Amino acid sequence: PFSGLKFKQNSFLSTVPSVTNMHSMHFDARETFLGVIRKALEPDTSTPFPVRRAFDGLRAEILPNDTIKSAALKAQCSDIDKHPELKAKMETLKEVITHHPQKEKLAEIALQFAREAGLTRLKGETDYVLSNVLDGLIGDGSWRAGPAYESYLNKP
Amino acid sequence: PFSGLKFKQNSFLSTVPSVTNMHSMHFDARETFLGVIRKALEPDTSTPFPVRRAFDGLRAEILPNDTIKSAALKAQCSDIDKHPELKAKMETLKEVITHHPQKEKLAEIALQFAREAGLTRLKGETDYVLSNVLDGLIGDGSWRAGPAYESYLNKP
Amino acid sequence: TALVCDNGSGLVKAGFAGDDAPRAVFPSIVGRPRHQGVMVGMGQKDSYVGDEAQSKRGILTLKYPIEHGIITNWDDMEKIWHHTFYNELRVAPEEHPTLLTEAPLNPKANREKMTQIMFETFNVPAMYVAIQAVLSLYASGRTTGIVLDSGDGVTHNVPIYEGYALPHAIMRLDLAGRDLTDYLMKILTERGYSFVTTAEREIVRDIKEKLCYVALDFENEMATAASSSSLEKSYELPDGQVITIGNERFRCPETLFQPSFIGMESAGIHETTYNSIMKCDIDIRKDLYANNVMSGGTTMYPGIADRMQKEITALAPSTMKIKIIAPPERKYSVWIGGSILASLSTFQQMWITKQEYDEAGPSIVHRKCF
Amino acid sequence: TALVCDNGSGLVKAGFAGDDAPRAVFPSIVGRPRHQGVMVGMGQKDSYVGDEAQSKRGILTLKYPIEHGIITNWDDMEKIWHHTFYNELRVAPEEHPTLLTEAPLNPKANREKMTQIMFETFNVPAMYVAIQAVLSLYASGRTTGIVLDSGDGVTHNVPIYEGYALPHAIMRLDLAGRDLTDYLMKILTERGYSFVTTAEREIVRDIKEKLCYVALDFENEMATAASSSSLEKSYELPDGQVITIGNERFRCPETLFQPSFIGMESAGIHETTYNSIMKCDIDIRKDLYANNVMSGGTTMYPGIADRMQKEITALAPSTMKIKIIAPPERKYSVWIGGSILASLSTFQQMWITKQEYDEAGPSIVHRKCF
Amino acid sequence: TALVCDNGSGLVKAGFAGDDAPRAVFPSIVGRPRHQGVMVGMGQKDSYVGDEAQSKRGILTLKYPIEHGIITNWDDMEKIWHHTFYNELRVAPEEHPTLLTEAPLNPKANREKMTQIMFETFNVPAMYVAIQAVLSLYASGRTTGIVLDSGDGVTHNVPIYEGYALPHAIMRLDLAGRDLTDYLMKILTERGYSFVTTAEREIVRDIKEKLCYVALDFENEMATAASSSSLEKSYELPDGQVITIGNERFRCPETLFQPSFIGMESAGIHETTYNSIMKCDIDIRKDLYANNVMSGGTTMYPGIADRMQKEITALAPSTMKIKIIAPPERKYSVWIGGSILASLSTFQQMWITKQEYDEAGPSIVHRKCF
Ligand SMILES: Nc1ncnc2c1ncn2[C@@H]1O[C@H](COP(=O)(O)OP(=O)(O)O)[C@@H](O)[C@H]1O
Ligand SMILES: Nc1ncnc2c1ncn2[C@@H]1O[C@H](COP(=O)(O)OP(=O)(O)O)[C@@H](O)[C@H]1O
Ligand SMILES: Nc1ncnc2c1ncn2[C@@H]1O[C@H](COP(=O)(O)OP(=O)(O)O)[C@@H](O)[C@H]1O
Ligand SMILES: [Mg+2]
Ligand SMILES: [Mg+2]
Ligand SMILES: [Mg+2]
Repeated sequence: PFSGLKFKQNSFLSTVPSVTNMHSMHFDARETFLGVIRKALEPDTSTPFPVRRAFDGLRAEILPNDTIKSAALKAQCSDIDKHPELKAKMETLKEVITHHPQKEKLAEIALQFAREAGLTRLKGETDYVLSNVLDGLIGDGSWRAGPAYESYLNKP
Repeated sequence: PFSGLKFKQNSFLSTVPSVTNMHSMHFDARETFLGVIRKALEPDTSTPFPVRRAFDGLRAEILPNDTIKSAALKAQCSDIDKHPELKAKMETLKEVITHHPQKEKLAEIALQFAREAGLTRLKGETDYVLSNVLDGLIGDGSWRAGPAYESYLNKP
Repeated sequence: TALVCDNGSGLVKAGFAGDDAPRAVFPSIVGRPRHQGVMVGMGQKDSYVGDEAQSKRGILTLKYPIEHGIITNWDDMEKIWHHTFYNELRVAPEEHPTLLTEAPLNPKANREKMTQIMFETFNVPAMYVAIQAVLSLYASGRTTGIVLDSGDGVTHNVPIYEGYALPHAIMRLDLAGRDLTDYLMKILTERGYSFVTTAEREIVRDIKEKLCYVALDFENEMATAASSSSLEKSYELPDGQVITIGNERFRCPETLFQPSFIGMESAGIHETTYNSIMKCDIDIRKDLYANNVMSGGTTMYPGIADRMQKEITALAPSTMKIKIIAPPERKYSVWIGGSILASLSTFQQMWITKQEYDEAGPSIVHRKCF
Repeated sequence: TALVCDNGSGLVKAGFAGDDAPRAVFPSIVGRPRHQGVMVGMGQKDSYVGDEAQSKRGILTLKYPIEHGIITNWDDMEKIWHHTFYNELRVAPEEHPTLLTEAPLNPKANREKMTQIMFETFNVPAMYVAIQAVLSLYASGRTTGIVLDSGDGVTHNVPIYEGYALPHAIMRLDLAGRDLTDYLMKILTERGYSFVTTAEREIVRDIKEKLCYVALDFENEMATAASSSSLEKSYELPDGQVITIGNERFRCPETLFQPSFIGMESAGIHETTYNSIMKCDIDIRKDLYANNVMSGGTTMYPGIADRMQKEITALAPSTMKIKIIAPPERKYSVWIGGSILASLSTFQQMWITKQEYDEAGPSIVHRKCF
Repeated sequence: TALVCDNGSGLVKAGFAGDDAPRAVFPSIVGRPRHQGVMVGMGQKDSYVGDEAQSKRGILTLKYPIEHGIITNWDDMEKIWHHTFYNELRVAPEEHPTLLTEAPLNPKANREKMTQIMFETFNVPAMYVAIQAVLSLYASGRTTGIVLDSGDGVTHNVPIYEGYALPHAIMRLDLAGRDLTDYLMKILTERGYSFVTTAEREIVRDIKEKLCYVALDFENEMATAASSSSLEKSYELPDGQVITIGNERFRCPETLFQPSFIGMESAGIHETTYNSIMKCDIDIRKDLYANNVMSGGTTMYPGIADRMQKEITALAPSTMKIKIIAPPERKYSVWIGGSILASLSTFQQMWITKQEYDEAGPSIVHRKCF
């Protein structure tokens, strides 16, 4: 679909919030994390314009930087079964993510979000868009039950 | 002595080293600075041939390219009292320098060399050739009193 | 009426065409909280823009969407434009043509994406991307002269004669106010003032704007600073601490004329201006020498105009008449020129229209804009 | 013979040029007695320095004259130097050239007063102040490479290509040991151990030096600690109590790569090293990506080299061959380089002599040393 | 044996007369360090020449002593020649006559000075200055034809018929490889690639040599590049970064046929060649049309010969047979011809001997050499 799509290396590092901020009372892990992925997926200008224009439309729909559109897409995904085109679009984006040249760093950032900001707090009941993005970064899907938290009470 | 002698303006700017390199622990301030003066004294092609050949011999002897010849001249000027011909040549060259159309800029370069590269660190004990060149650029000879320095410590 | 938005690397100058000064002048920064909050009902805003970010910078990580005149964070640049239109100008962008600016020799994708955002995200009826140096000449009112535009990100020279630009003579130098700010941070560590962290880069920018100046003769100034201590000046930080600054006052702006001290191989702004003139036709050089127009915040240092006059005079032949034009409003000259250009009747056919855009795509910007 | 390099924030390293290792290390500590004095014989001295101040730490108030590479108590620093020359090296300083060190981007008054004390209160025939990163390269034997030197007060990067440093690419973070130590004692409170200031800080430093390590994958390591007890390890306090430390023994050095753990806004040491590169010339980066030299005690954590190798392999083009050089004598690389440098016959001209100092005053050190 | 030194603007091709290829081919650059210090025994060598300067390119400021076929820095040129004789050829110049080349319509002081240096600085027994275009004809083996020599500094064509040159028909354009290199780095900024240093200019030169080609029809090629990505090629920079260029591949060489791209008013090389032929006698134009011989590196672009064939055929009358001769050894045609000329027995009387120089001085070159 997107042949020759290229990404700017390390373009997403500035978007990662401070670890201390991830513990904030009103931190929005989902939107902040999807902001990192949206920045990570910003095609490099080296990409041919036709591919750049096509992909930008895809990530605009699935990863909009506008809050009201992100909320609407989330609600529109509560019945993903009723939007076959949306399901296919997310699969196509999911395919792009899993091939990302820095998927390892993005997966590392995703796990940091999960442990610090509770990104995967809902586990299996995580939103369709967020769950599929995490699936691309972490193929096995273990993130659904992977946030092992240390306990200090009653330990040797 | 040299009537009609002309110089290509701004010809010497390319020869001035970067201030960063002037701080090199093995920077040769004298040879590098004399290279700037040699380049600045290169006769313009518009000068009549008899003057060019006459002057080129003067600066070639007093400002040679070769390090061996430059060092030999340096030693021979340590006892300049026994070399009147050099006294006349150095005096003749200094007269040309003080009338150089861009003496002001060459003075700024000389002060930069003293400020950064320690060109005049020997103060009054500077060798005859270098001292005469500086006297041509800086008529009063105040450079013999080395550059003023900040002395950060004990500041108010 | 049309909107004139001079994006700029450091400041956003926005307003309406026909006004003598921009309505809104705020930093081009977006701040994200660093710390944990931590009260209920506090810190629900994920980001702050412009003056609000500057006010709250103590608990924010400030980031400039534009670096070296190039937009590097388009999501943040969208935030800044949204702030400019809705919170600063309080206009509906769908009703007003928007005149934008950028430096010459920028990446083509920068202005291609500027057009796309304006027509799709903001749905402006029409827009136009002007070269900042050209606008400065509009503000000066001249038709001939070489403009030295130096803002926060880019310093570029554009020679113009009788309204004709010589693009092959355009010089661009990625050394501007922000680079001077970083250098001032570096040399301030020579004394005990170790900002040395991204938190206080704005405080030293304020120090630079308040105290730094260009020495007419660098060597004499260095000797005076070393000898007398009469050049020392004191600045009070927000903490109430007082820092004394001596020869760093004129060493920081000296980087403009000696791009060394920050490890740059390029020549100073004086030589870049002279080199630009010498690349032009020999017949227009005399008029360029007498019409050195200076614009941008980085040209606001006291004594820079005098220094530029001295330095160029030393490079140009003696018979030439060097004249530096430094208007008091040269900090807003680019926006003023945009306002003049946007309000010209002859300009109303130069706009890129919405109909033209969706017919041709973002590539239309290259055809209709210099 | 010449006495040789040290200005360490945490440790002194004194010795003779030409030797393969320092003859005396001892901590850079000056302790003052507290809450004692009743017995006539339970201590007559009013201050203890280095070794035998660690021994008496229980009844003393320890404090370092050097904080983040900068000496902040010259009365105590003179005591440490006096202890070094007379009680450790058993030499007379007035007959030995002495080579000292300093972190880059330090306040210049630091060097000025260092040379003033050496020539006036110690009457050394000659001295010299070197940059610790440069010496580390001498010890490694390279003339090319970027050296990441991190001791007890400062971590800094100095890229050198062919003996030529790129000063504009020097990076310095005031984040090293003594900040990991402070974080560790803070992080030990949640486990149930207090370790209040001074005497207990040294205990925490020892447990950091013995038990702490850098995890190759922090998130994976964090899960392992949570789900198992294999990473748990116990340490015996001086009074016989045993403390069990689990994930705290890799979170403490993790602050090197995530300085936001301790509230710092700067990037980690991996990004700072990569940022130091990409500020050098493009043709130099390939040789800097290799020859990534580690030095200083803070680089002695197990697995720090592999993590930095992994981290810098990311952020860099895949075709580049990242190579981290971490010799076993990292902790004394600076001293070894100083010994090599001070023993070179060609270096004997670079000494600043008493004759030059009294002619030029303390400022001479700036125009004679890097 | 005689030495043939083709000291072009960009490359020095040197060797012995009678050989089929030059023995030494290295860049005509002198590089001087621009960074600081800092290691004892690693900075004694000031200035690097040729391949050594190119290898240490990252820390040096490269400068060409020859610009537009004119030697501008004679001190550096002396270094280049000394490097050629003693370090590359390993010969004593006093034992070998030296044949060297220069472009036509050069300043006469250029020949006078190089004659002066060869006899007084190198004590060459004899020397000769030949025209590069004439030597190319020697290499091709013809005695008739209009040569088009385009190197790094200057492009010129010299029409020769039956061994007779028509000096009134010589053409000279200061538009050659270096001007193309500078244009390429200017239009590379359109894709966000910034090359500003002299070190990076060499990388842009390599990119040009590796990827640039001449489009048979420029407008069609521009349309193809705009409509598809088939013309894009990727290039790996020294530090591992990968850059991709599309229409810049053939836009840079297009400046040869459209000098207005870089602001020059001159005509393209195709039209200049036709103008040169049209200035020749009508009876010899037919022979010239069929013997256009290309030489120099700037004629090595793929498709240049076909483009010149097409362009001249559209200018010449339809009944003429336009033939472009572009031997694969184009890049060394000048040196090969010089080697042929220097080894001819009938040429041994055309040398300028040391005795001739003594009686007549440097002005002897104007009498003995074309
Ligand atoms: N009075 C002043 N003196 C010195 N520097 C100034 C002054 N005013 C502004 N500046 C500098 O100019 C820069 C902003 O200039 P500006 O023309 O707004 O650039 P831009 O158009 O890119 O925003 C800032 O980085 C600031 O440091
Ligand atoms: N094996 C180790 N593991 C972890 N940290 C160590 C180890 N050894 C020393 N350190 C740390 O390194 C610091 C000493 O480094 P050093 O190079 O001596 O600094 P300085 O040059 O300032 O004396 C101490 O603060 C200590 O905490
Ligand atoms: N294969 C190639 N393709 C395109 N340009 C080339 C090629 N080889 C060399 N050049 C260009 O030719 C110039 C060198 O040509 P040359 O004949 O050596 O000139 P000179 O005689 O002045 O050294 C260089 O500037 C280079 O950019
Ligand atoms: Mg501006
Ligand atoms: Mg250390
Ligand atoms: Mg040639």
